[PDB]
Amino acid sequence: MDERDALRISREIAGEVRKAIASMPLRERVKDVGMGKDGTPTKAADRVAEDAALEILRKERVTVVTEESGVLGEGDVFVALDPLDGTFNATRGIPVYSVSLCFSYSDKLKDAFFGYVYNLATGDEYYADSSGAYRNGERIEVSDAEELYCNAIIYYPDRKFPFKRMRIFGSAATELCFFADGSFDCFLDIRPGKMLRIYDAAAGVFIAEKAGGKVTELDGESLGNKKFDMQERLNIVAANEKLHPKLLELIK
Amino acid sequence: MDERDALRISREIAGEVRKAIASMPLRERVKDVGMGKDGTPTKAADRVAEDAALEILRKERVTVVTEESGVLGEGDVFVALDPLDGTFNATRGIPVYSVSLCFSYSDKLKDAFFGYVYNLATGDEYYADSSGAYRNGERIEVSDAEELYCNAIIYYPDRKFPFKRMRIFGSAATELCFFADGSFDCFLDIRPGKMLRIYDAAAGVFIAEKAGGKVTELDGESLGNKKFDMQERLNIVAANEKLHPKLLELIK
Ligand SMILES: N[C@@H](CC(=O)O)C(=O)O
Ligand SMILES: N[C@@H](CC(=O)O)C(=O)O
Ligand SMILES: N[C@@H](CC(=O)O)C(=O)O
Ligand SMILES: N[C@@H](CC(=O)O)C(=O)O
Ligand SMILES: N[C@@H](CC(=O)O)C(=O)O
Ligand SMILES: N[C@@H](CC(=O)O)C(=O)O
Ligand SMILES: N[C@@H](CC(=O)O)C(=O)O
Ligand SMILES: N[C@@H](CC(=O)O)C(=O)O
Ligand SMILES: N[C@@H](CC(=O)O)C(=O)O
Ligand SMILES: N[C@@H](CC(=O)O)C(=O)O
Ligand SMILES: [Mg+2]
Ligand SMILES: [Mg+2]
Repeated sequence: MDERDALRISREIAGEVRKAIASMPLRERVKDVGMGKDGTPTKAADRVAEDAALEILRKERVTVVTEESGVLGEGDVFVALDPLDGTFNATRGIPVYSVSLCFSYSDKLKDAFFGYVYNLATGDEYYADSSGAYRNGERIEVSDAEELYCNAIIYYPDRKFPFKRMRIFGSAATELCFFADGSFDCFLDIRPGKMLRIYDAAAGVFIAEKAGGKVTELDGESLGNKKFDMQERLNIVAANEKLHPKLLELIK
Repeated sequence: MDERDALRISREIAGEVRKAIASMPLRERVKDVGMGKDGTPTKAADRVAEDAALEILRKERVTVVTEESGVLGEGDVFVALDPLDGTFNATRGIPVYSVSLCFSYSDKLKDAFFGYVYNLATGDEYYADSSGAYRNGERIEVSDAEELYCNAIIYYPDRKFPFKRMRIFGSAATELCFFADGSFDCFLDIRPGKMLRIYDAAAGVFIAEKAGGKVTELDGESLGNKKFDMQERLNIVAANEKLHPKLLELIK
């Protein structure tokens, strides 16, 4: 499997997940249908999204790591799949939610070869491969902001902060792309519980890095050894190379 | 002028603003075009929006209070107009932004008779009159949540908080509607600088109250004597009757 195959698979999935969710009324979407393997409830929207995705991934030699059904398959290529990221928004008709796919040649983030976040409400498509990062077919990159007085997405502000703006949209996979294309200047998830899971962030990270972002754990350690499993957890500090160290110091 | 005229006018305005913005590329939207009367830059998107609105409102015996052009007209009915709320998102292409109109029989909020917030990205329409509050022609009401462990929209969290979720979308007018239809359990703007302006909040406030929400100033003070002018600033605590007092004590 290569970055071209991945793009093809990722798009086929996006189309199906899009249809499935778009035809589903909010009263249907919001219903609890079971306990996800992640240890949180699967909403009817989650299950519908995941089924459409797994139907397609089933035909590839991959091991799938996915929120609701957990680890599936035996393949050598690993896929961190968030079938629906921002479910809470989706169940309320707030148009920030996505399907996220990160493809890796091992069970570690360092071997990623393809990242893909499709906005299910806007049809916006973000991906990155060896040729860089894209928003709807156009090369994107991160902002060149060097000042803490910038536009930040942050989970969660718990003290006074120097930022010009703070936003929290509820879809890390999508918001990481907002940072990737420069819409925002940095992305922080510094929650002490360490809540983010591999499928939430993997693609977002990969795309942000290809867009020139420096993306690291709370203390600046590499995300390379983050595992494609259900136990993995993440904090994230992501910004351009110059703003990044300033953020690291800001949160000590 | 009554509540029906208001709805008719608001819908006419919404159609024009929505068509104007949808045809406008992001690279055009984001351009600074002048300094607004509020003391912040007018973006090209702001101007296109405001001109569309004013072309329709100028045919009415109203005094208009609007972000970019300021106080206009001589009429006895006052209209707080945010021609584009969430401009930052709109320039981004992030689908949370609205046109907001609140109509009053004086220059104070207490004499409001109509509230209208239209999401320009989704086509969602929120309004309220003497018959209650609506999202897309359906009656809405606020959630009955009694616990601080709830879903909050809050500008800005500056300490540790007991909330289940925190969201900040960048359009107070729209987020006030999210609270109004119960998508969220409360809306808080507790920014010490007192940043909200009359046209950001008036319509949303009116709609929330009609949906059953209790909406006050930082100290439980009434919003009734808030002025339809450029000098007015607001903080907001908005939740149902039960949850509201708890939030009040939480933020002392
Ligand atoms: N995923 C898109 C295709 C694309 O992104 O170009 C679809 O709806 O089929
Ligand atoms: N947005 C909620 C839950 C969800 O989106 O499914 C959260 O993880 O905080
Ligand atoms: N998924 C959310 C839904 C809500 O808070 O309304 C929960 O844990 O309850
Ligand atoms: N999730 C919403 C987005 C919107 O309100 O446009 C829906 O398509 O139902
Ligand atoms: N209007 C905003 C835009 C931005 O922050 O990039 C400003 O203060 O510059
Ligand atoms: N707020 C969400 C964001 C996401 O699901 O990506 C979370 O805590 O996981
Ligand atoms: N403003 C809407 C009218 C409506 O809300 O029914 C439109 O553009 O058609
Ligand atoms: N006024 C918004 C951004 C904008 O719409 O210009 C903020 O400062 O958060
Ligand atoms: N603001 C965006 C909305 C969206 O992406 O759906 C646009 O009109 O391009
Ligand atoms: N989020 C707010 C920012 C402000 O008014 O200061 C708004 O644009 O409605
Ligand atoms: Mg779950
Ligand atoms: Mg302005």
